[PDB]
Amino acid sequence: ARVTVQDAVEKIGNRFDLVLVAARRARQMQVGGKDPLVPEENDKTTVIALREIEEGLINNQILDVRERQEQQEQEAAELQAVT
Amino acid sequence: HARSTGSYSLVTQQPLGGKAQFGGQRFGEMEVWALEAYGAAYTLQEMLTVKSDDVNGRTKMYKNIVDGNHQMEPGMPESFNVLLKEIRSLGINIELEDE
Amino acid sequence: EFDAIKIALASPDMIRSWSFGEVKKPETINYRTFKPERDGLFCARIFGPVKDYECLCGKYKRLKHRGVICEKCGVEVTQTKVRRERMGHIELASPTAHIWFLKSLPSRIGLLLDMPLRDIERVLYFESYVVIEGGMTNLERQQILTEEQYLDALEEFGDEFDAKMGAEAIQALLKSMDLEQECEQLREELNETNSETKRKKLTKRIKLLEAFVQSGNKPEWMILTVLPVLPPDLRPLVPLDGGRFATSDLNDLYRRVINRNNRLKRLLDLAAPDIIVRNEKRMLQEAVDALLDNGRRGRAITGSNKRPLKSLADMIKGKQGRFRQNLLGKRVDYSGRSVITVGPYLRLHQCGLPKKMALELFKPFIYGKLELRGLATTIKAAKKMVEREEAVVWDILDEVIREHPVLLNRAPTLHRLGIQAFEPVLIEGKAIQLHPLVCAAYNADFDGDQMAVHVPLTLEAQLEARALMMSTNNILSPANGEPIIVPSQDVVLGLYYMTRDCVNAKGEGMVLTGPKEAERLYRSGLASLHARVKVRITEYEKDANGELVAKTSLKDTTVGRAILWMIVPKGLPYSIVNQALGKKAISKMLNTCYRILGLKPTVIFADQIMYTGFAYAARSGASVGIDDMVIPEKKHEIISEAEAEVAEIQEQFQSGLVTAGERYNKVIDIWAAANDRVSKAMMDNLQTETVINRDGQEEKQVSFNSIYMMADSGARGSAAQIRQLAGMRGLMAKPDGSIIETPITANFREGLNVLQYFISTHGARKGLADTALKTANSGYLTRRLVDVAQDLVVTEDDCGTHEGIMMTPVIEGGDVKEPLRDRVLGRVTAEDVLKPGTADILVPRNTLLHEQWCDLLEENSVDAVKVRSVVSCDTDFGVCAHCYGRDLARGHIINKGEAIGVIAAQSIGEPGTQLTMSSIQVKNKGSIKLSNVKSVVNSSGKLVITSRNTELKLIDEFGRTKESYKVPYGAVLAKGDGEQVAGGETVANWDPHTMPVITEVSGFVRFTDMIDGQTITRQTDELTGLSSLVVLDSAERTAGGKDLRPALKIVDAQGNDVLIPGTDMPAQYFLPGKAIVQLEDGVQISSGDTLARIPQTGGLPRVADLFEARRPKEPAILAEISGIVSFGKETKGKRRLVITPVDGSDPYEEMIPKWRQLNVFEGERVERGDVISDGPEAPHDILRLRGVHAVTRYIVNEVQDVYRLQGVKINDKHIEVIVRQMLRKATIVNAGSSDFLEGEQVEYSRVKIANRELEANGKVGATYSRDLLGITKASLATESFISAASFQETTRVLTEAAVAGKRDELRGLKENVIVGRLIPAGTGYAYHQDRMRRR
RNA sequence: GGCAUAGUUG
DNA sequence: TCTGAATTTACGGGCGCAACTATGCCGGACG
DNA sequence: CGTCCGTTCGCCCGTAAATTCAGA
Ligand SMILES: [Mg+2]
Ligand SMILES: [Zn+2]
Ligand SMILES: [Zn+2]
Repeated sequence: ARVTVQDAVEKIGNRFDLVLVAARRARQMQVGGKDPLVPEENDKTTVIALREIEEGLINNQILDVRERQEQQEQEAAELQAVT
Repeated sequence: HARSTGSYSLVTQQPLGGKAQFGGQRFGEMEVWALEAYGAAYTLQEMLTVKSDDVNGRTKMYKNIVDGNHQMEPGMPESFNVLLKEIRSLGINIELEDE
Repeated sequence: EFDAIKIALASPDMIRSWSFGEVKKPETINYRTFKPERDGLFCARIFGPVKDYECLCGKYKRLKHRGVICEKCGVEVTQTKVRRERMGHIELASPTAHIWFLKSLPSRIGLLLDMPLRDIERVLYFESYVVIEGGMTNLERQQILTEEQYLDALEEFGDEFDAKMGAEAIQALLKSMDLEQECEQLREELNETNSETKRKKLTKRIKLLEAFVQSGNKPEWMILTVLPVLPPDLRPLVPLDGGRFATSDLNDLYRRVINRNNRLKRLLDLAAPDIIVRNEKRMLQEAVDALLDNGRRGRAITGSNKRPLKSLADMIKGKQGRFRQNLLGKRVDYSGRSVITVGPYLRLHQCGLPKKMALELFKPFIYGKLELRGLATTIKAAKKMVEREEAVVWDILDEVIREHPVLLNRAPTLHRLGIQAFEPVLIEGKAIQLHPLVCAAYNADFDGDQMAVHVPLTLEAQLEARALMMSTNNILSPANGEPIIVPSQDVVLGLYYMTRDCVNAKGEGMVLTGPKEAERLYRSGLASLHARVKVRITEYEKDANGELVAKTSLKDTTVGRAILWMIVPKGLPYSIVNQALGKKAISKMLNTCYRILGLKPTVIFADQIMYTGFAYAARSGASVGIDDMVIPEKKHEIISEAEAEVAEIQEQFQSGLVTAGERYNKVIDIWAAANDRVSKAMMDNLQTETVINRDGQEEKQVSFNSIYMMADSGARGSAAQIRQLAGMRGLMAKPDGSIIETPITANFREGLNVLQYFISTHGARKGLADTALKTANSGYLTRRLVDVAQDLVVTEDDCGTHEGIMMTPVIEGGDVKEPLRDRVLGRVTAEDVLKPGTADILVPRNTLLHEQWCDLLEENSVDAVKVRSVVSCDTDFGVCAHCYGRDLARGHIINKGEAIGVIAAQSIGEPGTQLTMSSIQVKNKGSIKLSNVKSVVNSSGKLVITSRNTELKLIDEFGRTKESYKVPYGAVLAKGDGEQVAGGETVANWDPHTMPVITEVSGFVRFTDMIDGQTITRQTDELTGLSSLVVLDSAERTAGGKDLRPALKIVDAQGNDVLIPGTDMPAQYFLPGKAIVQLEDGVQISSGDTLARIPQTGGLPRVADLFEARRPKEPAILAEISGIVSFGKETKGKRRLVITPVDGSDPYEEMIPKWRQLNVFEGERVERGDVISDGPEAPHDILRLRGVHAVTRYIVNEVQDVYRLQGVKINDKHIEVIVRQMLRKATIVNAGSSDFLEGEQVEYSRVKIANRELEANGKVGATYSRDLLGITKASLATESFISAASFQETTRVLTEAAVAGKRDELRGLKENVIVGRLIPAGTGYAYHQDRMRRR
């Protein structure tokens, strides 16, 4: 569970970009295809995303890097699936 | 009193008022100011578009919540279209110019 | 979808373009069958199908015919949403004037033809004529006529000539006008004229004409020929119980217009007489004017038992229009409301939500989980399972509540802490359980309050509730730095009773090995809670590099203080709980915990404080009795003495020794003194009520009285209330406001008789009515503050400027009202703070002043710090983060995006309800310093000040200015400049009732340019023995010597004039009228001695006027330019004062009324912005003469005086940003190389960017002139017309925007709310930046 | 289900 | 006797938020 | 019953228009 998000705020020092990054990660985990990077403790996707933010293994840059790597993998796999 | 979804008014597709009518709480003007004082731009947007008077937006939001996906299509409130029609019903041509 | 909104006039071709069919019949429904008429208001061929994908006659009823049009009736079978958006039109038989452009004040048509509104109203409503095609006759064009004049013109000029009537005449005038030629003629008249009112009228007409030509509008479109009709789903008929219908007030005003139009059309076909058709046209005009804006013309038509019906304007304007009722604030789904209760067991981040409310609010989530777990394939089964409330839906509800916040909101959301996000805890009840600590933030007691719950649906909403709106994130108030979760009343009583001591208790003086042994002793009954013992305290100090360093000692404390020390976290010193711990002590304890340890330890500490305070307040059993309100034994004798004194004063009055007024004042003062003595006696008797000893001598101690403890701890009550509980409640005031001679000598422990209770009812009714009528004023003020400053958002990170305000402690004249530490706390410095020793940079230039910097400034005795302000920021469209400073909600700098305009407006307006509706005595030992002074010594050795605005400052030994005083012109100083003297004796002495004429040179007195009889007046005194020569004004003397002003000359023993020291002009003083001169002709004088004697707000409304920038009824006049001063013509209506500079524009002059008391003589060289008269200073003059920093300092000080008088702590950032929003426009004075007009008022940001980009090139920018507008005038004169329309005066704003063809980029916060997109402030700032970058 | 009126709650 | 400034006067704007209960009604008058 | 067409009486303020000074 979560009580305060001060650690997440100090790791992403804007208090507004934290909300957007956590929403992006939680939407990646909720639809989601992806799986949590932290041991889930019967927490919902937003809380898991914030707990990942606390550990410093997720931020905006890491999410963008992973998204572009996944886009490159999708481009490659479709390339060899057709031609 | 409490309400998830119920009836909506005719002129503006916003939830009814009161509890004798299964109505919704009025997130008034000062509550909008209070959300603006925070950084809650998405909470306010879902408050005044999806949860109040975006007919397609609210139907899609209900379907998404039942599907387990918490995400909203913003849309445009119907009361703004009503205001546009009422101002256009005077001798005043008001329009939303192209992007 | 779109990026801007365009508004303009609606051409009849455009109106026909909107329409999908003309409305011809004034019939809505058949009232027998519910089918719509053929071509009535509620139609089907015009507006669309009644039901989805079905024809009106029923020939087509399926989706296979999607798009076809029936032939029997002609209804395009499609959705009914088109019936919600299809518009129609009415073809008026006669042209009709649009009332909005006729009666807008100013009238657009009226000043488009420069014709007075009365004449155009006469011509429009068929009672006068106006001429078109005057030709070579005896008639002009705009000349109005009547029946007799028209008959004379027709019998005399029956040739080519056309005097028309009604709106046809006005339309002909509008169409037969060339806009460009009128612009040229008006411009040349404006350039070739000399009048001021003519220039104003001409420039208004030119502005209107140029705005008309600039846009695509045409003047003739202001006269309606095609009238649109609203879609029938926006003005519906709701069938009620019975065959009748609900009569909407829009189908009644369309019915009348259609009736009159059809009647006129059928009367024009049969060629009815002229009078009949004129009357019909007038009736049609009035019907249309009532439809568009009912009641603006007058005689508002009513339909249902004398009730003025709502027209289109009434539906788009007002408190119940579309902006303030359905767009700015809406009704929302997933919302509930219930009575709140306490639930003390809750943690600060959670609230108790009833099971049934949670089940009803989270129904879609429960449906989703039931379908996910396979318990209901369809949604109907899930709905049935939930409405039966089976045993499995509760587990689903419990697992969807898990970490889903809910927004709790109380009804008057005064500030942003009025809505907070909590985690639900399912409660077997029907009432919400609200955490006790958040009650102060909500201003919520539990006497029957109700709160509303809202469910954040989407993931972004949930994360905003958790990361922004959580109750554990809102520790500090956003209005100041103080915490907002301070324990209120029971926690402070428990902590006060626990942390206390008595002279002798159980286990006094025993030695304890730690707090655990203290708790084990108290809980077992072996020691009292408050017993003085020595304990071993191991406190941790983190003065190292973030490392906790242990320190163990033997503290002499009490058992309760150790038990509380078991709660305090590791980083705090033990001295924080070694006191009595009232309310302020707990507040500062939480503040220090937040400042040292952070957020999470502070939240845990607050929860633990609340728990232990409730526990030990219950353990105390602190009750209230009838014997706890101890009545002093000396009250009776004090009242007897006061009654004897009033009896003796009555005896002294009835004998004629004193008058009525002084007797009243004496009685009031002696009763006040008696009341003060009674209050002092009762307070002493309650403070030392306990005298306890059993081991020797009696010892005084602070009383354990219940009432006294509840008052002293700060829990509840105060000195005034406890005073009425025991002592006399004192003087009462009549409803007229005057104090009553006889007070209420009875408290509430004793019984008030009938008269005293009746007077108290006077007082209480006045207060209740004032509160009721003051809440509305506070709400209006805060709404105006929000509207003026809502688009102001922190956009940049550092504007990179070196301008700021010089913050100094504010001194009223005595002790310092506010120190410098709280005025520069958390604000970025502007310059380098040089050390008070010698030119050493103490702190860097752009460092945020947190507590460490503030305290090290305090220890170095820094008195003036130049700091960066919002008003002095060079950021276009916003404010940089460094000019604002600390967030005041967190301890860091303000984030890029955070909306500070709304926060400022809420912070200023929230405490609105709390607000109501000779000699210098130096007190401290320090130096004496005079500033803005030019003094001179007399023969007696006493200095006299020859300056005007000299400030006398008592300085301490450290250099800090401790005391401030104002020295009038001609005050006697027994001391010198810069010489340290003793505090306690008066240093400056003068007489306020007499203005001196003190000299600057010595010699003999000569009254030159004086003739006895008319220039002066003789007074032969009989009670003194000395004569008098008094110089009078121009209106009181004789008509003999009023054209020459007498002068006073100081000469030598020979007669030659003495020159002014410094200049070549002899020292002559122009003596004004009404001067009491004791001296005669030929009297020896010296330097520094008098020559003659020259004789002589609110609370919340004061703040409202300061923010609205009202010019006071007695404005203090200032000086526009420097130089010498003189007088002019002898009262040309009033007295003319001419200020001639040394080398500037000599012909500057002003007209001053002669009745007001002037201040400057003819022998003072002043600068710009110096006082010439006295009284309140108009803020516009301060802005235009001293600058922007002067006016912002004035406004912030003048509002902070009110807020400090009423005990309100508001930071100055909010007032500074409101002031910044006040001065946002500017008037051009020099056109320069830009495209602006000569003296048109443009926004400051636009002229700033224009001349900034011009400065980059080889041209020269345009010089501007800043303006100060009130909050409502500034919020109505905004470049975005939607904000102004949603604010006051929707009709006028919309009329102006339509006529000028204004375009709104919706770049603020209110526009995006109305449109329904992301606010460009919080999480939406990134989205708006992304859409700007990817435009 | 819209307005008005009257009363009430904080 | 004309003409501009200042004064006075008439008039249109505004006057807190949220919530609950009840009745009356939507029009009074010819075939 | 079925149908069917016409009440002045508060407080405050800003602003434009009417009125009155005050000349040359
Ligand atoms: Mg209450
Ligand atoms: Zn058909
Ligand atoms: Zn700045």
